[PDB]
Amino acid sequence: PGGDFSDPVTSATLGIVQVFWGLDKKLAQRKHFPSVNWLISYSKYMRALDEYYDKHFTEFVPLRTKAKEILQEEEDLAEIVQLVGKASLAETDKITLEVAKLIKDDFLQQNGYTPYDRFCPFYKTVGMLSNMIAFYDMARRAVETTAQSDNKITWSIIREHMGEILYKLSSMKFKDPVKDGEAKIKADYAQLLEDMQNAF
Amino acid sequence: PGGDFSDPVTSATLGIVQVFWGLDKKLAQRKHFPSVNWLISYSKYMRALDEYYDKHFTEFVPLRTKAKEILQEEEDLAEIVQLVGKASLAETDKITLEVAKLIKDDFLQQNGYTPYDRFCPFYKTVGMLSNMIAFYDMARRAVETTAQSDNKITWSIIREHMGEILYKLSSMKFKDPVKDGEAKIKADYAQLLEDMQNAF
Amino acid sequence: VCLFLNLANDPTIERIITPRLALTTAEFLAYQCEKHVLVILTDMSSYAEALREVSAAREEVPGRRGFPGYMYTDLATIYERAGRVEGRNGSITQIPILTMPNDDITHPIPDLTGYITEGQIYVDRQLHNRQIYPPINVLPSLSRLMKSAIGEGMTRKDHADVSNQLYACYAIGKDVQAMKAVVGEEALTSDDLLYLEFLQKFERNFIAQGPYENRTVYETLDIGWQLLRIFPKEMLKRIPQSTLSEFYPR
Amino acid sequence: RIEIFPSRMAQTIMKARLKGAQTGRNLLKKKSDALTLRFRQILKKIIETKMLMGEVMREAAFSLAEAKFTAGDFSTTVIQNVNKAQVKIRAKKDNVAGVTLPVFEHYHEGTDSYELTGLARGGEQLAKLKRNYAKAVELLVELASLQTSFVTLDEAIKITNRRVNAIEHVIIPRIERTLAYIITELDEREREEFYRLKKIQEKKKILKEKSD
Amino acid sequence: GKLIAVIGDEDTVTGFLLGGIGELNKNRHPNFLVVEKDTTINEIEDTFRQFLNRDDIGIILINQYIAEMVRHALDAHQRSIPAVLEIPSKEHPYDAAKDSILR
Repeated sequence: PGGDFSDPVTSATLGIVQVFWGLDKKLAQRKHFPSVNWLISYSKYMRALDEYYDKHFTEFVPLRTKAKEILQEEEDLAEIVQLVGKASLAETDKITLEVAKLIKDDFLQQNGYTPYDRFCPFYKTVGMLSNMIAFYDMARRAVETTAQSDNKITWSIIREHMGEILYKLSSMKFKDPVKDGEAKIKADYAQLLEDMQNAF
Repeated sequence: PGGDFSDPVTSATLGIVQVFWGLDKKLAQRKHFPSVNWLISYSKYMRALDEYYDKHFTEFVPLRTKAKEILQEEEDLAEIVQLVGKASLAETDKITLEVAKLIKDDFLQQNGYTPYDRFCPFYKTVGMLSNMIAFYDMARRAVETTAQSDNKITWSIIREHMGEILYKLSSMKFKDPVKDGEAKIKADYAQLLEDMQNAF
Repeated sequence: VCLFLNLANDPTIERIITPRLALTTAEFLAYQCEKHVLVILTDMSSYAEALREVSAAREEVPGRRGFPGYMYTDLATIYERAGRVEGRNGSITQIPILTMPNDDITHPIPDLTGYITEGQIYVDRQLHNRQIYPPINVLPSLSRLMKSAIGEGMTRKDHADVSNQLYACYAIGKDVQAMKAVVGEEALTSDDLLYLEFLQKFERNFIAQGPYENRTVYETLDIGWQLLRIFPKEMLKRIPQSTLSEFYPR
Repeated sequence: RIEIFPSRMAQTIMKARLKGAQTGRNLLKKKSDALTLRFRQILKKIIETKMLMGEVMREAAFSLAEAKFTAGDFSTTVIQNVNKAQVKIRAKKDNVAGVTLPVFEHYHEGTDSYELTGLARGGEQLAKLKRNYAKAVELLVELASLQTSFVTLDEAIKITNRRVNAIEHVIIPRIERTLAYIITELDEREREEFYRLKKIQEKKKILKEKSD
Repeated sequence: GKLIAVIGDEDTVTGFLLGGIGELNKNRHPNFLVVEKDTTINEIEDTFRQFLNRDDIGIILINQYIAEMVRHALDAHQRSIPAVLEIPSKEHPYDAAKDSILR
């Protein structure tokens, strides 16, 4: 009642269940569906599933571990933005606040009534995740290696150079897997992995 | 740990008892022993003790009157430093923040597992307070009379000068009264009051 | 003085009949023997802890915050035995002293008292740790019928203006004392340096009294002018010039 | 947006955290007003000394016109013979409300590189051209002492007027609707205790109706 | 900083070098630049970068007639030091500075 998770039905349920997909109301005041709040939700089936993951999709376990650090450190710094301001951010933090906006709009958002997002198979889930994490890793390599010495990359030219690559990354939710082959789609991703390596 | 004055055991006790030695949690987490805070504690036995204090230690009642103002004018200025800082603080305001720092560190702090501060007799209590308020009385006089006199002491003159005296005031709690005579301790504290009047 | 003790080791039913005994005799001295009576009911928070005790002896369900539901009627049956009557020269005024727990005004003991009584007087911990006796801060304190009590035929005709001017100069002198720490003692003007010298003399000569100094209502106002004389006039804007000319020059 | 659990001691903790932020505005409203008061009188000292240098530089440029009338053209001897400076500046610090302002104070380490310039033609129109431009440098450094404190003041006003509006709009409206949640949740713990005690007093009455 | 720099004019800088503000250390640069009628705007922009990024340049004087040519350049400078002052010249006194726009 009232969206209060300190409820004797909810608090008695969370002492029993192992997974908890806590939906949020403010993620429905903007049309963000599915509205699972990624900060309070958890799943205790991680030690049981890594043996399955190290047998089928071996790259996935550090992918979701790095994606859980980007989504959490955005919340630590969006509290600074609403109080201090965007102008006092470092270059390792402005890259985090915009790859997370790429995560919440491309990866996490999924419109179930569209034919491309009514069902997302798990090769497409890891496929568009191994691209957006490595792009965050590559844009971190354009900051820490070029730390202070030369005229360095201050992230404003990554937006300008990769203006179609940022459209190549934000439109992978469109790569329809019903009528698009798995091998087709998989190839379409690794090609976008090749375009970022050439552009960086 | 909780229910400070809204607790039916504590809200019923304080209508009956005369002395309340409130142990604070912020002092106990920073390892200030004993953890009695001086703002919510009280004692209603001071009017009954003033006939005792006017026969045995007749100098004490003007001392603990002033010693509670210094501990209270510090907490008035404590919320100023936490907001704007120590930048534009006056010379009369900065002169309490070392004496009130000296009271909480040397007078109030006491280690009972130590062979000299397991019991402090009351001449040692009056003796080290009659010097730490006298240093406050001399230095306050040494500021307001030299004010508008073209060589106003900005109190950093005092801090480097009285470095031995501030070491003598900090080392008052060490004057072991088990193995140190009472009359020696009364002689050691009397020399600081003459060393203070000499160096001032 | 008619003194009624009731100790804490006395029966808790006798705490209920203690303000009923004290106000029965104060209705015999006032408007039956025609003398002006002051009733001082100290610890009115220990009365309603005895009212809560006998309310659980009669097997009643405790109301808001444990106190019974009829506590507004029960408190007002011992407050409203006050005031003057038409045909008799007696009068009876009450000062019911109570201790609000945790410095809370939303507690039912000082909230159901402020609904029926006519203005409050705060003893506060801020001035008490500062060693000021009595520690009565006059900024949240108020007497709702002080405009009737003072006057020309009652005390003297400058009481209405020296009370408004001492209160207005106290709010400014407390406001500029917050400017002394974040701006500096130098950068404040010559006006704000006069309010700070008023503040150290108001809380030491006017409020700070000592427990055996019996000041009359005339000795109070004469101290009230010695603290207003350190300002020049035309800063004393709440006092009219019809009363500023008689009492300022001395 | 609420923070913690209603427990009747969280109500007096959050009333103190509200008390810290209620006096955090009124302590920082006047700090942003003391900075604004100096900002509005430095700007008066700027514009008054932009019309004061409008006539000092008129006299000094006319004194150069008097010196070229007497002593030829010295606009190639003066420009070439620069080796060391005579009028330098040192940066002093001054503060209003705890915010330091960089200000400039000039000084003369005097050895004249143009001690002999002219000396057979001119020399009296010079060294009164030198006075009319050293007087302009003494003025223009006092104008530059008001330029470097001006632009560093509204840099420290925007970081204060944002911190005031971060308290009045984000921190205090989060506490005053946290405290509104403690009172509505502590009223429901009283009715649940009211329903459990009235349930027992209805059961104790029935057992006392059997034993009659 | 510790120096005063002037861009000025041909008649403006020779009045201020007589004031005693010019210093010549040929290792780095001279602290002034006489602008004639045949200097491009690209030369004024280069020496303006030299006076901003130097350590001892504390005050920069420039004529307002010259400052409109590099008006896009000094608005990018929004720091506290060095102070860019706009001074009058022959038949070009004063209209509006960048500092009074900041209001």
